Amino acid sequence: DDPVRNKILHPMGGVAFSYRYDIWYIGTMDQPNIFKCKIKGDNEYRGYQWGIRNPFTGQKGNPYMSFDEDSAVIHRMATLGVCVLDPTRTMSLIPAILQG
Amino acid sequence: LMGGNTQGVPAERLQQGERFSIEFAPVEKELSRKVGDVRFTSPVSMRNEW
Amino acid sequence: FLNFPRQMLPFSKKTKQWRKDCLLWANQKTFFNYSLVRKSVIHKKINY
Amino acid sequence: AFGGWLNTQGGDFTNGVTFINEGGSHEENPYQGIQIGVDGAPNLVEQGEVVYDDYVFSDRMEIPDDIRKEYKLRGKTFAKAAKSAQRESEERPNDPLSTKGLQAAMERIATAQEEARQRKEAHREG
Amino acid sequence: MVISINQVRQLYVAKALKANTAALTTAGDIVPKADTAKTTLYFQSMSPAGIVASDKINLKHVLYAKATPSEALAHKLVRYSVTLDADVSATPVAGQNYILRLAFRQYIGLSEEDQYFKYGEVIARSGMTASDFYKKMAISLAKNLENKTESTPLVNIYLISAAAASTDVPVTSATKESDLTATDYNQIIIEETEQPWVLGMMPQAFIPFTPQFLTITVDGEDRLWGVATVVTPTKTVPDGHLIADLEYFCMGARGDIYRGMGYPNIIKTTYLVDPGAVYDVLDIHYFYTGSNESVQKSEKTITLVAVDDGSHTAMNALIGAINTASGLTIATL
Amino acid sequence: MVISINQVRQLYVAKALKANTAALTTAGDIVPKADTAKTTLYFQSMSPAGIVASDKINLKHVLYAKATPSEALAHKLVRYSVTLDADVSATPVAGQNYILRLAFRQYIGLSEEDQYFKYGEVIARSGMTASDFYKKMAISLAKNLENKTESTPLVNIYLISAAAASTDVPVTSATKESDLTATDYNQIIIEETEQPWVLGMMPQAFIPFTPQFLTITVDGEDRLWGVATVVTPTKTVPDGHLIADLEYFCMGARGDIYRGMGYPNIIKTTYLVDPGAVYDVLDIHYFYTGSNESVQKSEKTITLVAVDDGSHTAMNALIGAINTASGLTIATL
Amino acid sequence: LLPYDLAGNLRVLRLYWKSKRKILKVKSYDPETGE
Amino acid sequence: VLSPKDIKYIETMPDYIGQGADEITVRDGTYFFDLLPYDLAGNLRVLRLYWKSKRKILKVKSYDPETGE
Repeated sequence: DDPVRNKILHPMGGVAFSYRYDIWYIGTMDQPNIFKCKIKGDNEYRGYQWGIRNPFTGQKGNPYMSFDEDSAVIHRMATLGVCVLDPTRTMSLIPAILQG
Repeated sequence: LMGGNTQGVPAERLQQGERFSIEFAPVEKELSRKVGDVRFTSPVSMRNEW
Repeated sequence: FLNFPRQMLPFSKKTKQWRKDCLLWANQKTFFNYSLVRKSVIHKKINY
Repeated sequence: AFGGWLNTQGGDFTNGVTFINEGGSHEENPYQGIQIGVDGAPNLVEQGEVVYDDYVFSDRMEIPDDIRKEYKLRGKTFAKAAKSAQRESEERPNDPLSTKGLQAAMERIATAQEEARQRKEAHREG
Repeated sequence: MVISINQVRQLYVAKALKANTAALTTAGDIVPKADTAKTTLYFQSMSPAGIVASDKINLKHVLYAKATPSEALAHKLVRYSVTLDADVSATPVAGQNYILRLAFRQYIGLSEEDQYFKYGEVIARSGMTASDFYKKMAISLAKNLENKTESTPLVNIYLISAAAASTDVPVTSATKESDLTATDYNQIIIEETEQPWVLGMMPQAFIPFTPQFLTITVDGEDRLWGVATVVTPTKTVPDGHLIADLEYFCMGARGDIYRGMGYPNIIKTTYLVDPGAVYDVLDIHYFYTGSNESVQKSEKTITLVAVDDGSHTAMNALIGAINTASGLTIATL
Repeated sequence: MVISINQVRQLYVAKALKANTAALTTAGDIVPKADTAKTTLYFQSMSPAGIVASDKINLKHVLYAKATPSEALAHKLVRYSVTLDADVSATPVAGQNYILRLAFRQYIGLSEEDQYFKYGEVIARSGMTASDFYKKMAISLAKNLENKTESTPLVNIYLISAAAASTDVPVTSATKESDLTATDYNQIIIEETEQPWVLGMMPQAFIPFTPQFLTITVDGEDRLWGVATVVTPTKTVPDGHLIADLEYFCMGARGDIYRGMGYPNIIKTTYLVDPGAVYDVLDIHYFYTGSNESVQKSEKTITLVAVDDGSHTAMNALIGAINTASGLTIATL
Repeated sequence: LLPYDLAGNLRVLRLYWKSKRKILKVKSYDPETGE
Repeated sequence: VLSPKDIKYIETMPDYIGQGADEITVRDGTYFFDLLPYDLAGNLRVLRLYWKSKRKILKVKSYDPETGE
């Protein structure tokens, strides 16, 4: 029912994503059907390049400078996916006004 | 011009022979970049014999 | 949080959520150390 | 607790002078003093007086000028004159010369205070 | 208001063109200054307390220099044509409650999770024509929305007759049944309203909505009542309140960063933009490179704003003055 | 600028005059209304957020009603014409040190116990004439006073050529003696200048001054070298900074007394006085006396301001609309 | 990041840190001697 | 000997750093981007200065009471 992402309204009020029926789990499967694939070891690289000051870590004075400007940028990145082993074990029912 | 001058420097102050001297090198507070430099000097030698 | 939660506290303000905010920081911002007298983990793993 | 002590490097170093504070006067205290010792059993000290070698420098008295020009005191009180003779030795309590400089100066204010006590007793009984 | 910047943004108001620095007499004047060797461009602008210049634009380091008309910054207040859906019934069904729901979405807070719901209501009766219906529901939609005691202006609601079909007759909380004397009403127009605006503290932001209908039974079936189609907007708010807020932010880059914080003790900056006029925008966006192994770009932009009089003469004179002094291909709009 | 009130004083800006209550469309309009029996008078004015009325002036209970023009509220800047004292020597004697001391008196701080003394110094030569004295004197006074690196201007220095005899020769710190090519000078005119002005926070005040002289030894007698008389003033400060400060104070009687204090959490009142225009002021003093035992008066006044351009076309229309509505005898200036 | 293993194990993160605590140094004259 | 103002300086300091040897990221999962008081590990510059000052003292000649030495 989240109206920030769901923007198409249904004719009967509310967002159009409210009228969608999802049976995620049909029976038991002896293994996880839906799971969140995450890489072993890929912690997100917290990475700062900075100049003479670093406002995040709070470091005054830098021995190894990336560049010469009063800046500090954060770069973080994550490799991530999901996997549904048996999509036939999962029955959905979508309103057509979401246009597939 | 740096010191708030909105009328200009006279033409008498930009003549040949006028010595110029370094004071300092200001930057902003925010997103500063590099300015300024450092000057040095060399010694010369003298001579006597026996 | 920004850093490790403030340690210069009285003992009564070290509540259940102050200790959990400390431990949640170790979950997130403790993977990359410029260790001064140790080698890298990728260097040691190659040695084994 | 800073009273005549040098609490540095994890250790507690004294020069011998005991700055007996935090109590109050004799008449304001329940006990009437800090009761530093029972060795006379009520050995009672107040907030202003200082002790060196079990000798009490009183804060109630004053420094007459006849024993200011001789014995060479610096403060306005005998307690404040013992609080100024220990200013060198309170930061160097292990010094051999300063512990000689402190013991020599404390005997002077001992003889300065004892002369004030006998000249007062001659004034009241006379 | 607060805007996003590409590392800086500084605004100058082009109230006049004087062609040299010796003719700068009143506040807000502009000369685009450059030399014969077209390598530096800067703007000696007359502030209310002296002559001030800009950062010196290296003309080999410009990225885009685009001037926008005043018609391109006008928010079009959207409308909705609320009618009777003829598939259910061409006439109002004589026993049903005819209710229409307005679902507002920015309320008093920005997120689309802050909402507000207002209603209009008409009991439909026997012999009530569709023109007697829209005369009865535009009043009931005005008594809830065009009221005097609401906190903020929400919508403007009109009626459209079938004879004229172009002019809108306004319906408010004071309009009676006898004032709207016409027998050919065919739609109800629900239009957005400009919200109140305060300089620097309350930005120009609007409240959207969606007219949603309720179900009224016909032959046993609970059929949705009406249809609402987004007709093209005919009223726009001017550019007067965006540029008045734009001088308020970008004056803190060239000047004091705080504006009133502690009021015996402030530096009162005098502003030059009238908030009651429309204005054109010109953005020269550039950067600053060095000569090293550390060379690349500290990106900047300079906004110049000239007054718009209908055919953009005060802006095109600035573009025609920058094009000769600097030699850039800024498109005369 | 905090002014004194007998009791409360309300200021209303008359930027335009109409004749009907339904004619008020712009911010600043006013109408003088009354009965047909001449028993009350009140002004309906157009605030920028609605129509406001004034208090009901009982036309039996008016004390005075006088209208003040713009030239009565213009501060005449005083001038001091310094000449060489004729009985001492009309020409500068050779080898003496001619020093002039300008004695300021409200330099900062209202009391005259806060003073300030600026100096000018000339040592004369054997070939220095009287016209060559004032050239070297005013080049030294503007060297001490009107330096650009100071905080505020204090006085203005002017030379006078006797060939023109009415056109000032302005001497600043950037002028040399090469610019002053006239060989016929008869006096130095020292004239005070306009101090800065920030409305509500800094009132319009001025620093007075009187030049004093040091003694010189002409014939073994230590006589003072000059005489300073006050000529009639020719430059006047306009009325704009006095009426904007008069609306800023009296917009706390109608409106809010908390001006700007807790800066995001305030109400701001919009001021309809442009401080760059001269104004004419109309003051209607009256009172309220109640029925039986409340016979003590509440002596209150209502101020109206209208901008004039040379001939007072707007205030004489504002006076003319009141006397046909109220029955007063307000003088048409 | 990952609470489980593929041998069905649990990721147990032990953290140890040196917090700061407020203590008071009290100087007490004993009643018997004076030390 | 540390004052509580001086503990507040010790408390507000670097204690975390970030990845290290617009940043181009290389090496896939192990992404690699391509007299000062802290050590970029959370340490403090304890500079300790030892020096020999000068002290004015007195050599005093006195006489033993019991024997004239």
